[PDB]
Amino acid sequence: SMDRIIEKLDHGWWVVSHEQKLWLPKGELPYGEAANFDLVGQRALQIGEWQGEPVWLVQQQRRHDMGSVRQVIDLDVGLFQLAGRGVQLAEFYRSHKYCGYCGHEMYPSKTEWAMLCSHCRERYYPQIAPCIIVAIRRDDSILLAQHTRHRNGVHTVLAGFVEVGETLEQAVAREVMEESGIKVKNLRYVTSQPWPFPQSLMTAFMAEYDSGDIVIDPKELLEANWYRYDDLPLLPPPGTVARRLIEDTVAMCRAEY
Amino acid sequence: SMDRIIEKLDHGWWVVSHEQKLWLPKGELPYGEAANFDLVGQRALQIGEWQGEPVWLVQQQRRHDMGSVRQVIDLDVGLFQLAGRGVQLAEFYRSHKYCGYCGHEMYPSKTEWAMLCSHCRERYYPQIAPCIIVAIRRDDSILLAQHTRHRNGVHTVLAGFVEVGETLEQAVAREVMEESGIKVKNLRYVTSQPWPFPQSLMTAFMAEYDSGDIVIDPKELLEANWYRYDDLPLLPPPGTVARRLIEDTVAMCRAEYE
Ligand SMILES: NC(=O)c1ccc[n+]([C@@H]2O[C@H](COP(=O)([O-])OP(=O)(O)OC[C@H]3O[C@@H](n4cnc5c(N)ncnc54)[C@H](O)[C@@H]3O)[C@@H](O)[C@H]2O)c1
Ligand SMILES: NC(=O)c1ccc[n+]([C@@H]2O[C@H](COP(=O)([O-])OP(=O)(O)OC[C@H]3O[C@@H](n4cnc5c(N)ncnc54)[C@H](O)[C@@H]3O)[C@@H](O)[C@H]2O)c1
Ligand SMILES: [Zn+2]
Ligand SMILES: [Zn+2]
Repeated sequence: SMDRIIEKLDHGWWVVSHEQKLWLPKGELPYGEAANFDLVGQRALQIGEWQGEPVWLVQQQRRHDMGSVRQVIDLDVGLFQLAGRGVQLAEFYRSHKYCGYCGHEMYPSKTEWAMLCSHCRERYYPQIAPCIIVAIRRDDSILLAQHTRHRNGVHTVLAGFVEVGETLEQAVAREVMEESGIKVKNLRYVTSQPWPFPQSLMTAFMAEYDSGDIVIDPKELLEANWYRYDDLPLLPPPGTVARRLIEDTVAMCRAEY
Repeated sequence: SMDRIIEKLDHGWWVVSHEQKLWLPKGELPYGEAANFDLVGQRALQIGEWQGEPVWLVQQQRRHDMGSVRQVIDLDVGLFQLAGRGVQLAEFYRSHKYCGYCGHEMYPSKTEWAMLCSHCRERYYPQIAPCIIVAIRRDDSILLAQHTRHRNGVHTVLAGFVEVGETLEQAVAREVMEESGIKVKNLRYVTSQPWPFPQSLMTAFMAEYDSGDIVIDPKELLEANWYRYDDLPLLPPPGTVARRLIEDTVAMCRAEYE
């Protein structure tokens, strides 16, 4: 945990963020010495380190080239995760200018990433929202769906935020039943992924069909169907955990059929 | 979401919460009819259903018997999870009376559990803190530690909050490395469990010893060692994630060594 003024001798990867945006001059995550980005004398937070290079967060906005961290998703996974960290932390501090409990103004910790209240005894820590995402397998088929919320002509797997007081398993069961009306069996954890859009922690699952006919919630899904492994529609981009689930499923179907 | 004024014959379980506590008359969860608990004409929120009977949340404090939700942990998993949800929800609403962005007074969503601002478009959802917990295996042995944080003579597994921007995997490797100074491999997710103290979600993991020696920070642990599976010390009570992890680990050892 390092929170200080930037000197000429400071260098590395610079996450310059404001309101869920980051500064991408030339579509690049800023790299190099501080003076080369006019950051000398600017307050900054070291949010990590990638291959010897410190990753910094600067809470300011520029005039041009502000955009989504999704633009730099083709970088090393660890570096992308660190940039996402920058964006999330800036949005956290911005989200806690005032105390939710008593309405007084808050101030940063110096121990950790946290916002402490001057008046009352309350704290906040950056919010990570756990999410489930599951690829459901049926024999030689996988269930894929088009999403109502944002339309893209891409078919993908099922996802949803975990609720308070429920386990990941219950969250998969609940989300799947709510969206498609079917029941699954043989839940299988695969991996997890930080998804700063805005603040989700993905937990990825494989599952098999159990029973029920596909009955969709139109507020969430435009349509959903069983697609055989060999003849697939349009998939989410590689680099996302969704495509990865889809393709573990597919590779498995091929290998087994 | 459902949110109503309580009438004479409303019935079921009553999570009466305020400040990380719930009303536990004579040390049990209030069950029965509204009139029996003076809850008539009060705003309640249906937070779930258990065996047909609704589980309600009332945001008030009684003068006596306000305790920890862990006092009902040994009632079943579902009911305890719902009490946890009630307490956590109460804390959430209390934590978002004012908006952290602008400072104005927020309003509750009618469709979901959320706090909304009419001044700026921002909003908040209940905060769940992802937390890894890991049973580290080394052949027939499993790593057990004693915490300084609470000193009761119970040897349990390692755990730690997941950081912003890190995977569960990275979190396990990290916490293990900081607390014990050993490296792990072959992580296997076991299960998850909500843990309302105040508001975390445990992800239980098993790991195999890769390399390193036990070097601890005393700020976290009083001691830490390798215990063979059939010769265990005192463990956490049955009903916690920790004991499940340890028992499953021992079962695994049982499966590979006898
Ligand atoms: N491959 C991937 O990494 C991948 C794939 C798919 C979805 N995601 C992410 O998983 C999340 C889930 O997406 P979605 O399908 O539900 O659509 P979504 O992003 O629109 O969110 C769904 C709804 O749930 C609610 N919600 C938001 N935050 C919440 C919270 N913290 N707790 C409870 N409810 C909340 C909101 O009403 C939101 O409308 C999104 O961030 C999406 O960005 C990642
Ligand atoms: N059997 C079980 O289920 C079991 C077992 C062991 C520990 N736990 C729980 O796991 C949780 C965390 O593990 P712990 O023992 O290290 O907790 P801890 O509170 O003892 O230590 C974590 C530290 O990080 C801080 N912190 C609090 N919330 C945070 C957040 N959302 N993000 C980042 N930092 C935060 C805390 O102030 C604390 O100082 C605890 O709630 C604990 O009760 C459960
Ligand atoms: Zn306050
Ligand atoms: Zn506001």
